[PDB]
Amino acid sequence: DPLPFFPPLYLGGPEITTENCEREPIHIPGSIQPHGALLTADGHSGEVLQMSLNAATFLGQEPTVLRGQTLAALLPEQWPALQAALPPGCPDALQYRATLDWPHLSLTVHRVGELLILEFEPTEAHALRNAMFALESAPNLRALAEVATQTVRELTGFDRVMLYKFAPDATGEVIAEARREGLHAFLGHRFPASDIPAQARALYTRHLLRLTADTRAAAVPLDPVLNPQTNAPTPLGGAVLRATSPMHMQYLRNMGVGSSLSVSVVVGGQLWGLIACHHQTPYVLPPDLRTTLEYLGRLLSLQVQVKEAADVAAFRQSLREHHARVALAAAHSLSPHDTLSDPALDLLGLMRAGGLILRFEGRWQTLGEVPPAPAVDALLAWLETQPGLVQTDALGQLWPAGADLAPSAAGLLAISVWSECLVWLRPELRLEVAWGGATPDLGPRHSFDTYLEEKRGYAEPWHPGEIEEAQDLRDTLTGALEHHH
Amino acid sequence: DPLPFFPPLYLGGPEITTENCEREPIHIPGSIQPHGALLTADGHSGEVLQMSLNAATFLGQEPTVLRGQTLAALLPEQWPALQAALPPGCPDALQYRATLDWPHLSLTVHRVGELLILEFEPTEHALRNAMFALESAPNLRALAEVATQTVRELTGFDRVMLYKFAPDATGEVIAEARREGLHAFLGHRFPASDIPAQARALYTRHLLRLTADTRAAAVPLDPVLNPQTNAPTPLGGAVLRATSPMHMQYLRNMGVGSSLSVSVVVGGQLWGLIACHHQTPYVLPPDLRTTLEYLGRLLSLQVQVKEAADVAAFRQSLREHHARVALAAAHSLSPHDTLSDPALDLLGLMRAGGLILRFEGRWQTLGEVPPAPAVDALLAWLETQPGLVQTDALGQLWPAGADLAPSAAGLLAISVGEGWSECLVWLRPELRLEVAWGGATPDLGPRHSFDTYLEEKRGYAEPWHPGEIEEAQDLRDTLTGALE
Ligand SMILES: *C/C=C1/C(=C/c2[nH]c(/C=C3[NH+]=C(/C=C4\NC(=O)C(C=C)=C4C)C(C)=C\3CCC(=O)O)c(CCC(=O)O)c2C)NC(=O)[C@H]1C
Ligand SMILES: *C/C=C1/C(=C/c2[nH]c(/C=C3[NH+]=C(/C=C4\NC(=O)C(C=C)=C4C)C(C)=C\3CCC(=O)O)c(CCC(=O)O)c2C)NC(=O)[C@H]1C
Repeated sequence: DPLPFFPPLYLGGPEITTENCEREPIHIPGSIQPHGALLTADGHSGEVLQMSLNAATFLGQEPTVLRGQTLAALLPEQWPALQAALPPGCPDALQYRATLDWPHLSLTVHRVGELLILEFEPTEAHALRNAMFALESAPNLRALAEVATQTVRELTGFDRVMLYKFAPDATGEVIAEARREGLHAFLGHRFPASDIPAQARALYTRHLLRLTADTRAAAVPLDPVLNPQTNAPTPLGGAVLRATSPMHMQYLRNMGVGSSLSVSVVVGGQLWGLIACHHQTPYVLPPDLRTTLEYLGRLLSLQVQVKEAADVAAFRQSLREHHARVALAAAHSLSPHDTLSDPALDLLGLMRAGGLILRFEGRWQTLGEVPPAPAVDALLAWLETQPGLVQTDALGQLWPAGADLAPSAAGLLAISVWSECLVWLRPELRLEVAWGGATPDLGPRHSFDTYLEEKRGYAEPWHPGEIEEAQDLRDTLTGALEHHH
Repeated sequence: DPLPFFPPLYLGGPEITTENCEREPIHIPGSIQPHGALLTADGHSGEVLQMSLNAATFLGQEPTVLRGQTLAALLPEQWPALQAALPPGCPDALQYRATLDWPHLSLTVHRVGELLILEFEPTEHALRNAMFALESAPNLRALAEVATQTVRELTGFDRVMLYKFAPDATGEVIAEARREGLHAFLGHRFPASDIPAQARALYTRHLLRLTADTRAAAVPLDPVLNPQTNAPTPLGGAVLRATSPMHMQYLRNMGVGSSLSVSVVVGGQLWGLIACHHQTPYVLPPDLRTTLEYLGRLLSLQVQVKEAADVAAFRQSLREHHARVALAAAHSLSPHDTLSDPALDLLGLMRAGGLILRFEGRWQTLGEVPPAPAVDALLAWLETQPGLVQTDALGQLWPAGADLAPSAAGLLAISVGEGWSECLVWLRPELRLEVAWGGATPDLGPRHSFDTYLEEKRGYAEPWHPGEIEEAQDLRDTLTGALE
């Protein structure tokens, strides 16, 4: 549920700063980048309605001349096959493409609702093949990543290439970095969510590619801006040539980036990460090379979807011997305290939690480094109010009085069998983030160097297998409840 | 857990028929197809050990001459970059490739354990626009027929089919792009045996294999046994591998000169094949083969999105009925008199013809159900069954269940109380399903008949949709919570 957008600047809407850029209508700029021209057309008749101001440059004849022509006349040879590709009411993620001649031009076309949007830019006319196999036999998330980043750099010759992966909190972390020997190294830096805003993420989920060929160049509006059909903003998301919002363009200039590009790494209908890549000088990429990345980006999604899902399963098997023992031993004895209390079962080693607490039929029993008694009892009280299995790396944030006595009471992992329940406390960790410029709030920042922060109150993150293995026990444990009741 | 294989024919092993072809060592033929030559080499030194007999044809100099050369000498220009691609102890699913010159030759190389295996054969906006039609393909079928059509348009095959497997290792051709004139397999289930145990396992790892000429004979090696081990050579990763003669007759018996297929694999499991045949002999350029290999792995990533989504859209169609039955069940003490009410539409949730309810001794029924003394015996068996029981044919999971088929055919059972004191069940009536085999399903050798065989199996019932199976378990979580 991302925020709904304001009207644009060219329709009496407000102007942009840090506060309101969350709700910016990026998809309707009414303008494009100069490196290529752009025409719209009527869905049914094929009449050309809107043209770019620079439509006389690539085509070779003025906007006033062609503002009213029909595609049957202008593109007589393409128009027959073109319509067969783009049927009425289809998605906008469908792109037909062919090469053209003029006294060459690569042509990208798509359809949104009832309006056809054409794209025009030049074309010059075993890399990915061998690469694709190194992706297959890449033994883990990281190996994949660095092999993947390296591949894009070798193929496109960028000055920088990074594999940005997002987080649960919309932030990210550059996990892999192929770059020029000389440039600053972002590798291993978390950037805040705000750097890629709410709607941008949602637009990159549907459309898998966008770029900026020249950061300093100015935009080129349309003729007219409003779609004569609707008399309203034009949906330009599916177009490569879309005008990148000025906010981000300064963000790019403030790093020192002439040409930028990125590709969507999407898995399970959700924007998982980006392949970020920057150049120094202005750089217009041939359509062939852009398509080669678009294969590699969707390809790279299918590997993550296999490399993540597998790398947890291999960890899952490492903690199923301890699960096997605790399955049988728990189902035997009447005493629920005096079975799980025993260090033979290694009830701490299953989670690697610094402390634990056990509650069964009134008695509260503890083991490991745990807070004092009057503290614990108040911690029991809150867990009774909490609905639903509770898990957090910072208890202080989910409970204000929990930030107290941090040495022991920092992290947490709770499960219910709240009369008879389990819990695993975790000690405080002095984690040290690596932001690329700080995380508090003027405009877009000029500092992008290695900022640290030493946030206290947070603890070691629970691994996907450590979260799930606990729930597997919850199924088999509650089944042994009836032997008492 | 597939069957372990016999030794080959060229090492004193037994010969092949229908009975024993399940345990055939297809991966070690010790021979290849003539359309391209094949050389092995030492992993460390790069010395050439084994050569094909026809290695003098493409290369241009005899086997006796080069049987003992080193790759530093033979391929001086490739050898440096080649080793960097294939590090020691890597997987065999890694293929380096470059183009060559001779007084042209595409070169495919891979590494298994400690032996390098080279492959040699000639070389002379389609996939781009296609790839997008895959994205906006609205469903499993639309995807399929668009996908099959694409391969046919791209390769110009006489036939192209999207074979999808089943839980029972059978399949069903669900899409078919073909020449106007050829017999239509579209919609035909073939039995599991047609693609055997190990073959499926070998197509999981290696995503492509072919046959460029069905009638042509194989070309052995020189020597057959790997001088390193003195043992069979692993040729699975090679495109040029000799297709086992059994299948080659199976292909001839349909009337297929050139065949090819690509693995559609999802979640580490062989989901389906893109089957494609030609009439005349057909050696495909390596470029075109690679284009399919993109499209096949690509097509895997779309199924993994199109299946997983198309169930979620169905799941939402039966969560209003779930929402009502969540609240109404948690209210009343009477478990019978709440779920008995036709207001809750407890039949409409599953669309089951009949149901039965058991709670605290009382057995209550609704819908077309079998007579009382029958039901009571059906209760007895469910108490013996461990674990949630589901089957489209109860007769197969319970011999006395095949009786009284009109009502007692299909089944879907769930437990609330541990054991079977308080539990649910949904019976389903018998369905006269009509299969479309491409030649019959009983057991000489490989069959000559591939026409449209039907069977009218009685005892089976409508299959439970993935959402209908899961929605019932979602209720089981929320229902048992109202037991206390
Ligand atoms: C308050 C407004 C802000 C501005 C908004 C903004 N930014 C984008 C597009 C991107 N921002 C990105 C952030 C990064 N750039 C990097 O180089 C790295 C890491 C090395 C990060 C984390 C990225 C990657 C993009 C995508 C575009 C691209 O890669 O070239 C938009 C949407 C632009 C559009 O296409 O419509 C907006 C509105 N940026 C801010 O940080 C805040 C202050
Ligand atoms: C007793 C042994 C038998 C033999 C088993 C067998 N099958 C294969 C490989 C394949 N079999 C296939 C069967 C089909 N081809 C189709 O076109 C359709 C449906 C339209 C089916 C069900 C297919 C597709 C393959 C993959 C190769 C291909 O044809 O593209 C092998 C292994 C051969 C090899 O790769 O070396 C073996 C041993 N087939 C039988 O039917 C039984 C008699």
